[PDB]
Amino acid sequence: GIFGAIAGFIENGWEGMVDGWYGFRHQNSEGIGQAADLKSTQAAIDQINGKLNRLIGKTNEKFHQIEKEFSEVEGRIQDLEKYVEDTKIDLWSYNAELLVALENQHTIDLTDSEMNKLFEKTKKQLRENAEDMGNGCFKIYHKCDNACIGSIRNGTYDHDVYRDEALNNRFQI
Amino acid sequence: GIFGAIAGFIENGWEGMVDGWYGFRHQNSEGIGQAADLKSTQAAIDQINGKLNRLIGKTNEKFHQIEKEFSEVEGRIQDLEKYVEDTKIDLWSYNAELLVALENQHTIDLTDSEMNKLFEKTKKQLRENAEDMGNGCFKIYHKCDNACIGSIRNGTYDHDVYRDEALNNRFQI
Amino acid sequence: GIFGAIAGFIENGWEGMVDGWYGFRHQNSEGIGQAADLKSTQAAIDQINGKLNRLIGKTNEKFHQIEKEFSEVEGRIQDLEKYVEDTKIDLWSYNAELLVALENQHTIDLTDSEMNKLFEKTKKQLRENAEDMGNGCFKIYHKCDNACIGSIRNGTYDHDVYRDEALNNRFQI
Amino acid sequence: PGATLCLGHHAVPNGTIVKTITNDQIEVTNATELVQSSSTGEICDSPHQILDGENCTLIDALLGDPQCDGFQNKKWDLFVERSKAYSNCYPYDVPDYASLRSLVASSGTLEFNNESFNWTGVTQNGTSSACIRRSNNSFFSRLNWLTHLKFKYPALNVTMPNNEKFDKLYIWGVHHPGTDNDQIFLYAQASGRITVSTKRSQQTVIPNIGSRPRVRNIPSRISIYWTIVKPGDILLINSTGNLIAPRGYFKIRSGKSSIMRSDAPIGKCNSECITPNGSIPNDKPFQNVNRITYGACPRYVKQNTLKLATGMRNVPE
Amino acid sequence: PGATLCLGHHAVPNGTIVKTITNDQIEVTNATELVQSSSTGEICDSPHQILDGENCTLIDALLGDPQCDGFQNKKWDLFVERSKAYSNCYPYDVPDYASLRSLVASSGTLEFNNESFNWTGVTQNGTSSACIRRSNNSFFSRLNWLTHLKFKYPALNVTMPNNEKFDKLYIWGVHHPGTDNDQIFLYAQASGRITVSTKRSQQTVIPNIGSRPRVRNIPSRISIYWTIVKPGDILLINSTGNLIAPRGYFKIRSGKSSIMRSDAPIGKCNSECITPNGSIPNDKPFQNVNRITYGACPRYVKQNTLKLATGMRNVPE
Amino acid sequence: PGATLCLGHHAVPNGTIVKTITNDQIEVTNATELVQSSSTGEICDSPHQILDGENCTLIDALLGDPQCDGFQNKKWDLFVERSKAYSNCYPYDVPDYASLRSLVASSGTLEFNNESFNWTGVTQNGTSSACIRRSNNSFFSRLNWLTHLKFKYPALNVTMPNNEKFDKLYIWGVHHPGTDNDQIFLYAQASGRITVSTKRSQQTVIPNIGSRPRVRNIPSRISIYWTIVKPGDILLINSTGNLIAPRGYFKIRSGKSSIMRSDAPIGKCNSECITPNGSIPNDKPFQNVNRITYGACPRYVKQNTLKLATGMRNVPE
Ligand SMILES: *[C@@H]1O[C@H](CO)[C@@H](O[C@@H]2O[C@H](CO)[C@@H](O[C@@H]3O[C@H](CO[C@H]4O[C@H](CO)[C@@H](O)[C@H](O)[C@@H]4O)[C@@H](O)[C@H](O[C@H]4O[C@H](CO)[C@@H](O)[C@H](O)[C@@H]4O)[C@@H]3O)[C@H](O)[C@H]2NC(C)=O)[C@H](O)[C@H]1NC(C)=O
Ligand SMILES: *[C@@H]1O[C@H](CO)[C@@H](O[C@@H]2O[C@H](CO)[C@@H](O[C@@H]3O[C@H](CO[C@H]4O[C@H](CO)[C@@H](O)[C@H](O)[C@@H]4O)[C@@H](O)[C@H](O[C@H]4O[C@H](CO)[C@@H](O)[C@H](O)[C@@H]4O)[C@@H]3O)[C@H](O)[C@H]2NC(C)=O)[C@H](O)[C@H]1NC(C)=O
Ligand SMILES: *[C@@H]1O[C@H](CO)[C@@H](O[C@@H]2O[C@H](CO)[C@@H](O[C@@H]3O[C@H](CO[C@H]4O[C@H](CO)[C@@H](O)[C@H](O)[C@@H]4O)[C@@H](O)[C@H](O[C@H]4O[C@H](CO)[C@@H](O)[C@H](O)[C@@H]4O)[C@@H]3O)[C@H](O)[C@H]2NC(C)=O)[C@H](O)[C@H]1NC(C)=O
Ligand SMILES: *[C@@H]1O[C@H](CO)[C@@H](O[C@@H]2O[C@H](CO)[C@@H](O)[C@H](O)[C@H]2NC(C)=O)[C@H](O)[C@H]1NC(C)=O
Ligand SMILES: *[C@@H]1O[C@H](CO)[C@@H](O[C@@H]2O[C@H](CO)[C@@H](O)[C@H](O)[C@H]2NC(C)=O)[C@H](O)[C@H]1NC(C)=O
Ligand SMILES: *[C@@H]1O[C@H](CO)[C@@H](O[C@@H]2O[C@H](CO)[C@@H](O)[C@H](O)[C@H]2NC(C)=O)[C@H](O)[C@H]1NC(C)=O
Ligand SMILES: *[C@@H]1O[C@H](CO)[C@@H](O[C@@H]2O[C@H](CO)[C@@H](O)[C@H](O)[C@H]2NC(C)=O)[C@H](O)[C@H]1NC(C)=O
Ligand SMILES: *[C@@H]1O[C@H](CO)[C@@H](O[C@@H]2O[C@H](CO)[C@@H](O)[C@H](O)[C@H]2NC(C)=O)[C@H](O)[C@H]1NC(C)=O
Ligand SMILES: *[C@@H]1O[C@H](CO)[C@@H](O[C@@H]2O[C@H](CO)[C@@H](O)[C@H](O)[C@H]2NC(C)=O)[C@H](O)[C@H]1NC(C)=O
Ligand SMILES: *[C@@H]1O[C@H](CO)[C@@H](O)[C@H](O)[C@H]1NC(C)=O
Ligand SMILES: *[C@@H]1O[C@H](CO)[C@@H](O)[C@H](O)[C@H]1NC(C)=O
Ligand SMILES: *[C@@H]1O[C@H](CO)[C@@H](O)[C@H](O)[C@H]1NC(C)=O
Ligand SMILES: *[C@@H]1O[C@H](CO)[C@@H](O)[C@H](O)[C@H]1NC(C)=O
Ligand SMILES: *[C@@H]1O[C@H](CO)[C@@H](O)[C@H](O)[C@H]1NC(C)=O
Ligand SMILES: *[C@@H]1O[C@H](CO)[C@@H](O)[C@H](O)[C@H]1NC(C)=O
Ligand SMILES: *[C@@H]1O[C@H](CO)[C@@H](O)[C@H](O)[C@H]1NC(C)=O
Ligand SMILES: *[C@@H]1O[C@H](CO)[C@@H](O)[C@H](O)[C@H]1NC(C)=O
Ligand SMILES: *[C@@H]1O[C@H](CO)[C@@H](O)[C@H](O)[C@H]1NC(C)=O
Ligand SMILES: *[C@@H]1O[C@H](CO)[C@@H](O)[C@H](O)[C@H]1NC(C)=O
Ligand SMILES: *[C@@H]1O[C@H](CO)[C@@H](O)[C@H](O)[C@H]1NC(C)=O
Ligand SMILES: *[C@@H]1O[C@H](CO)[C@@H](O)[C@H](O)[C@H]1NC(C)=O
Ligand SMILES: *[C@@H]1O[C@H](CO)[C@@H](O)[C@H](O)[C@H]1NC(C)=O
Ligand SMILES: *[C@@H]1O[C@H](CO)[C@@H](O)[C@H](O)[C@H]1NC(C)=O
Ligand SMILES: *[C@@H]1O[C@H](CO)[C@@H](O)[C@H](O)[C@H]1NC(C)=O
Repeated sequence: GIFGAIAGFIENGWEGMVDGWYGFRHQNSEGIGQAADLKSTQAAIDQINGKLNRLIGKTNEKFHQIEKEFSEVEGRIQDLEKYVEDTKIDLWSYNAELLVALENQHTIDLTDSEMNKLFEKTKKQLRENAEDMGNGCFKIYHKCDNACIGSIRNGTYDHDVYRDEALNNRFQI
Repeated sequence: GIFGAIAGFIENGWEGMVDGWYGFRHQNSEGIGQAADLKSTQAAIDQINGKLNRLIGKTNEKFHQIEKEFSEVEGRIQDLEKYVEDTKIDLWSYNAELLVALENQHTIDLTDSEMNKLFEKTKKQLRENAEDMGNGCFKIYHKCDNACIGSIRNGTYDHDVYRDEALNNRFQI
Repeated sequence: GIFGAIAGFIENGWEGMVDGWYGFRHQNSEGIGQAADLKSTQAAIDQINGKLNRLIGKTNEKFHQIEKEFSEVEGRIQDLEKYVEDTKIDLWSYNAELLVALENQHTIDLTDSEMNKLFEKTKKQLRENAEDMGNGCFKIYHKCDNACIGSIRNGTYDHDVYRDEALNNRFQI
Repeated sequence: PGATLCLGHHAVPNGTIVKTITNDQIEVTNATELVQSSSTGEICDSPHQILDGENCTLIDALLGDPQCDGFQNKKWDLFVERSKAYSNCYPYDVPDYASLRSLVASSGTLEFNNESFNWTGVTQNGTSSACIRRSNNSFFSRLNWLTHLKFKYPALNVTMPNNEKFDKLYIWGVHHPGTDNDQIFLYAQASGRITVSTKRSQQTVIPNIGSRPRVRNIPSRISIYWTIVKPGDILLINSTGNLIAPRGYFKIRSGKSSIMRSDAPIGKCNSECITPNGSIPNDKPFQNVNRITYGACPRYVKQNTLKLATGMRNVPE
Repeated sequence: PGATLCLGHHAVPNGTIVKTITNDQIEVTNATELVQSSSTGEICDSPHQILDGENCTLIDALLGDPQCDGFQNKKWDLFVERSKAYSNCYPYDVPDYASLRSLVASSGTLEFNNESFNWTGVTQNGTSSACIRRSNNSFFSRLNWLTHLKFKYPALNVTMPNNEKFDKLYIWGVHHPGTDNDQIFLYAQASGRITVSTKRSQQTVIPNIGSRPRVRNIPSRISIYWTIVKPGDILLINSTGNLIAPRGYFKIRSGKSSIMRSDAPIGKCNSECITPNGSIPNDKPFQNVNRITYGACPRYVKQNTLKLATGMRNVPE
Repeated sequence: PGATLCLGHHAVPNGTIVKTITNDQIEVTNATELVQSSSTGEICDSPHQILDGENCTLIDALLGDPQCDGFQNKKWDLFVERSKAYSNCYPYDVPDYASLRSLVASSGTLEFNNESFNWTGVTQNGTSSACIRRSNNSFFSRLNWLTHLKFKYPALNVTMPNNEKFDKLYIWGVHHPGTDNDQIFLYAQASGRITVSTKRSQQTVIPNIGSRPRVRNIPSRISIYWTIVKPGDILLINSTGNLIAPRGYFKIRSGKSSIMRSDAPIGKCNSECITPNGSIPNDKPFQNVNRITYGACPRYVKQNTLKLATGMRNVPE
């Protein structure tokens, strides 16, 4: 949320994108298409797997401890045994609550970040050949067939090839 | 601070904005005006109220515990009672300190974020009709009366209406 | 990482920049040069020193406590003394682990932020006289000698001086 | 000419300083306090059931010191013990005092049921000038001082079954006379042990004759013991002298009751959190009033203030 | 005409609600549970060495109650005590019971070594009808009930050196007869104290004659004591009657062993984490099954669910 | 032609690996260690007042073993007990030893004040060959072994008021002779109990005659007890034999004092944090040297290293 893309300027997610977490939809002379972006997808996944690696399968061994249930009333010593355990449980419960709240805030933010980073990268790549429509979409001011769209998605788009055409279309009356 | 708007490229706050947290000042042919932006204001407020809802009015009930003050010297058992309590208090004191430091860092950042998001939204909306002056202000290159400014604040500004006028003013010699 | 500059659109760091943490390299008619940016450098340093001030030289005094090693087998009381200490140590060990992980995530992010902020400031300053090449570099579309580059680094660059020249170079065929 | 449109944010003339991860002093537009640091100084009588001990400790109310007769059979959520409390009956001690005090405090009741013990062969209802009840010599209301009958004290072997569905708490004692004369005058024989038993427990105590420093002019002592008897078990008391006998049992319950030492006045008011300094509001998550608390209370911390930002960085004109 | 290129992200039709710092309910695309809240209900017999107490408490297996003979010299990682367990030998108590139970549990062995004590002048191997072993009157297997020989019980002053390289745990007892007749019948003299000593310790116990409520028709009692003897130290036993003597010593080890109260069945399965409700998986960091655990276990918390987001905010079409 | 202006950041050839929330290994330009893991191996004699016990335990210095005479009336912040320490006086034990050791350690003083006890009718200043002080038979300096005077030991009933404004700590003992002969030789009568009392407390102890395994050729024992007497209260000692009497009282203070077991040498140096391994620097927030600490110390953790990033991600050319 803090970057402003996911649940922000991107109006909604795409239920029909099932082969990645982030990607591109386009419309050009040859149709309307969708493609996943693998690098951004893997960047988010790697970070979340990093959190999982620090939480899952990491337990501590304990053996003989103190008693925690009692059949008889005893007074002072038992009051202390119970208080030590209640103290411990409340501290661990607090740690667990905070851990999940913080980690979840951070996951939502880092995933929003990866969306924003992909958007920014694409904006820069297009140079003077496109304009940002405000909703995560670019209007590209030149003929941009499937190979051209592919070149943008693959980082091989040469903006100089199309710049004269695009400037003429952008700055007409 | 981490987004760079509040205490960053926005030179200072506005003491005379009392009906919102974020907003717009303008100068045009009809004067100089100020208006609060309700959506950004409410977004920040909702997040802070979320933190408050998790901290205020949420106490734990405890009843019979251990003794924590002693009139007589006793040795081993009393040393343990005192150590358990001192241990507990130091852990909770640490939790409280960290909680406030982290939450405050985050509040400053999320409020900075909401300012940046409003700025970015406005920049995109204006398309080729304005330029960013670097200080949170846009120079708008067409006649933009009160209804026009209102249309920008309400998200109903049609950049195409003014684009020919604006491009002519921007790209003159 | 979360802002996308350091280890992102900036391909790598500069081992030959030893008088600051952030800065500028340029090429113009008079050569290729490097200069550190002191304000961004100090902003990052001040934040890290803030963390250090809250962790270094801040210990707690403790005096008489409980025994923590035992020469004889005793049963119930000793089981409780050992459990209290083991409990305490595990809680502090958890606090230490989390503290370092969170603080380090935040340091990497705040330093990335300071790089991004300097880049954004410079982009705005250049107005219509330059274009972002996508890799942290700007192509400046006018003659920009050493004093001119200096004016950009010092915040005294007047974009209006060069705008006619730059627009002519940018929007040619 | 055109127009200018500037984006901005508010500020205030009276900002507040908070701490963050990277700066110990940064001004924000507003903040709220997370540490409760004050009390009005009264313990509110609602919504917890408060029992003001006044001149009586809990143990004195248990045994039945004559200043504590108004406490009979009362219950509490919180028993409040005052620093002015003092004993004015036969001088006694309780081995493990802290544990008896704790278990009765936690049970939260002084509900007492008399039982008909068969004390054939001895004189019951011994009294003393060190325990005055309405100008008359008296004794602890819940204890039965047994002495010789016609210069005979036969061996007691007295039983009391628990055919109830709950546990019974028995309080009893051993009298330690100041001299050999006193031993003979009271019990008509040389001292010997007292054994109190059940199917699951046994306690034997030896009377020890001798002068202790006088307390309210008394050089003898009583030592207090207790025994819990489970359903279908049986109390057995075996004595040849020196027995301060039970008159019955206390009910023992479990629940939320406790005890607190405080000199704060009780007020007609409503507060969920009690400390020895008085009740405190419980809106805040933390407090630095007292580590001793009862009820729904903020957690005790060492800090006297912790300010949570509730607004943005304040950047004044 | 040109083209449009839109950047976006996935969503799912079945998102999950998580908590964050700023919102207690936000939908993400996926999450994982961090609190283990279920068990299958069996204690897995692997990989920890499990000893099912069946009808025997650990202390009954220690002393050698006749239903516990199959336990001799066995070891465990975890001794499991069942709520149905009951004693069927001479009625006894153990001052500090909890501590003896704890130290034997933690040692993790019932390894016992017989020693040749010099009991010249008394009758060994006393038995009772309250402790039947194969229809014959018997007694605790690890204890030696000494009585008069030809109406004489001479003063015992018996020594046993520890010339081993490890510590020895001795278990012994004092017999409290129900009557003066019984005292004379068994020991041929009036009762007197037992003193068990080493170079570093001394324990003296006084037999107390008297009826306790009958348990399996027995009004007498045995009280159990223990002594640890270090290398190069010496056990000395000094008695004139009422001694329930050791037959030897238990080895005392240190390690990872413990004891748990549970009625869960033991299963043929493999799980690292044991609770009284059964073994639980230990993939998750937290659990709300039981505060009592043994092995590599998640940490007990009060929450029954804590969902960790594993995907972005879910923003459906 | 124009110009190019590139924004960038530094890097180093020798980066350091740290842990984060999302990656257990990421290289940054610089880091600092937060866990102190070393000591020089000496306990610094400044700024805390250190008392090296040398051959003496605190309790031996208290009672006044002849090797501990140099300790009289000394104070400490930290008493250091050495593993080589041994006793060389009359063999003794202290029921609750750990508690007496703790309360004296915490008080931080051996300040002793002699008092004139009225021991009319007995011989004072008993000595033994098991406690040699300058080749002469001797005894604990702070204790007074009372024996018969002309084959008489009359009943002692001796009082000592506390008319001071502070509490007094009395240390005293009971002698357990090895035989009935020894009992008669020393006290001229059969053993009987010792009762030490105040207005608020009573302790009675029974001498138990018998051989214990010999320690430095002595089969008898002394058992050590203590009593605290408050202002306006009175110590009363009632004995007919076997009394190891106090010679006066120790002052009891409150403050920052403690005790530590260590074999580390004391050095001429200045360090605020003491562990049994030696003093450690206290710049870092955490340490993994020892859970046992005294003074302004980092907190003990299990980690041997925790690296805090102090620079950005390192992204080398
Ligand atoms: C700086 O930031 C803080 C925190 O965001 C703001 O403080 C909040 O201010 C609001 C508006 O005044 C408060 O809302 C009111 O709360 C009352 C409850 O008061 C007690 O109970 C809570 C917890 O149980 C305590 O935390 C609190 O300290 C009090 O002891 C309600 O009774 C109020 O009700 C009124 O309005 C409602 C509207 O529906 C009506 O129903 C009622 O008739 C009544 O008149 C109201 O809801 C809120 O409690 C404050 N929170 C805290 C934590 O203090 C500051 O306003 C802000 N300052 C500035 C200048 O912006
Ligand atoms: C929502 O988000 C979660 C968390 O990211 C995803 O859950 C993970 O899903 C993957 C893929 O199915 C799981 O990977 C598999 O793990 C198995 C281990 O299972 C147990 O052990 C772990 C810890 O020890 C427990 O946490 C877990 O609950 C199980 O009890 C492996 O056995 C699997 O191996 C299979 O694939 C490998 C490929 O090399 C082969 O070698 C094997 O032959 C075998 O067939 C596999 O590695 C992973 O465990 C899940 N993690 C958690 C924490 O649950 C969800 O997939 C995701 N949902 C959606 C819709 O995206
Ligand atoms: C990698 O990152 C770390 C942390 O930011 C840097 O370490 C700091 O380096 C500075 C500069 O050298 C150090 O500053 C010096 O501190 C001395 C105190 O030393 C001890 O005390 C502290 C705490 O009490 C301990 O943490 C520390 O380990 C030492 O045991 C001062 O005595 C120094 O004073 C000198 O300069 C001043 C200037 O006014 C003069 O007054 C004096 O005459 C004297 O010559 C100085 O202040 C700082 O202590 C370091 N901090 C830590 C935590 O280690 C690394 O420099 C950095 N590395 C790189 C390559 O950038
Ligand atoms: C043992 O000594 C105490 C204290 O000297 C004696 O108690 C005092 O007795 C006198 C005379 O009866 C009283 O007036 C005092 O009030 C008592 N003092 C205290 C402190 O209690 C006690 O009588 C002596 N015991 C015996 C058996 O003679
Ligand atoms: C609440 O009561 C406690 C009573 O102990 C106060 O804490 C004591 O404060 C005095 C100084 O005023 C110190 O000398 C003591 O060390 C404190 N006692 C303990 C046991 O820590 C406390 O100040 C009171 N708080 C309020 C808000 O009234
Ligand atoms: C003391 O009283 C108890 C209880 O009344 C006596 O024990 C009972 O004795 C009868 C007759 O022998 C038995 O049938 C009962 O089973 C016993 N009851 C219990 C509860 O144990 C005991 O015998 C008496 N003691 C003496 C020495 O006479
Ligand atoms: C595991 O066992 C414990 C057994 O105590 C269960 O906790 C008890 O649950 C009952 C209600 O079912 C409560 O009345 C008790 O207060 C609980 N006991 C204690 C001591 O807290 C627990 O529910 C079981 N958990 C599972 C998952 O089976
Ligand atoms: C009880 O037995 C012990 C141990 O056998 C006797 O103590 C030994 O006595 C001999 C002869 O005097 C000494 O040389 C040994 O050093 C003693 N051994 C130990 C281990 O102390 C003791 O004398 C016997 N007691 C009685 C009263 O006869
Ligand atoms: C400081 O002293 C302690 C002394 O106990 C050291 O910890 C022990 O280390 C040994 C191995 O060297 C282990 O076998 C023990 O289990 C440890 N003892 C305890 C009680 O945990 C410790 O290594 C020393 N540290 C330094 C830095 O010298
Ligand atoms: C872009 O990359 C994909 C990778 O699968 C490839 O199939 C495609 O042909 C590429 N297109 C262009 C235009 O480079
Ligand atoms: C913008 O919205 C406000 C809402 O109060 C309305 O009053 C105003 O007339 C609107 N102006 C335009 C130009 O849409
Ligand atoms: C920029 O600032 C530096 C500060 O050292 C100065 O030396 C330099 O001359 C300045 N250049 C210009 C062009 O302003
Ligand atoms: C500032 O002043 C206002 C009005 O007097 C007051 O309500 C508010 O709480 C004050 N804010 C701070 C942060 O002190
Ligand atoms: C409590 O005791 C004092 C003095 O001993 C007396 O004046 C007062 O009346 C007593 N109060 C009650 C309630 O019994
Ligand atoms: C003892 O006193 C009680 C309580 O007043 C009375 O009911 C009872 O009759 C008395 N019994 C004897 C035997 O004196
Ligand atoms: C217990 O009572 C019985 C039966 O009257 C008697 O024989 C015995 O002496 C009593 N025991 C004690 C210790 O008083
Ligand atoms: C959504 O449905 C799929 C397929 O049925 C399932 O595998 C997945 O776990 C579900 N996700 C959530 C978040 O419930
Ligand atoms: C345990 O005791 C019960 C009833 O006392 C008996 O039926 C069962 O056979 C015993 N089981 C074992 C394993 O000894
Ligand atoms: C006592 O019983 C044991 C164990 O069966 C036996 O070996 C021994 O010979 C018996 N000794 C005597 C003296 O009865
Ligand atoms: C201990 O044994 C010795 C030697 O036989 C004897 O004199 C003494 O009475 C015994 N002591 C006890 C307490 O039985
Ligand atoms: C890198 O090398 C320099 C110079 O040798 C040294 O001062 C610095 O501490 C080193 N940094 C790291 C991170 O190892
Ligand atoms: C301590 O004792 C040893 C051996 O018993 C002796 O050599 C040494 O001189 C003694 N040291 C002191 C300081 O008394
Ligand atoms: C006992 O010894 C002390 C200490 O040297 C001495 O002052 C005193 O006179 C002696 N008293 C008697 C009665 O022997
Ligand atoms: C206590 O001293 C008094 C008075 O001399 C005497 O009668 C009594 O026997 C003594 N008591 C003991 C237990 O020694």
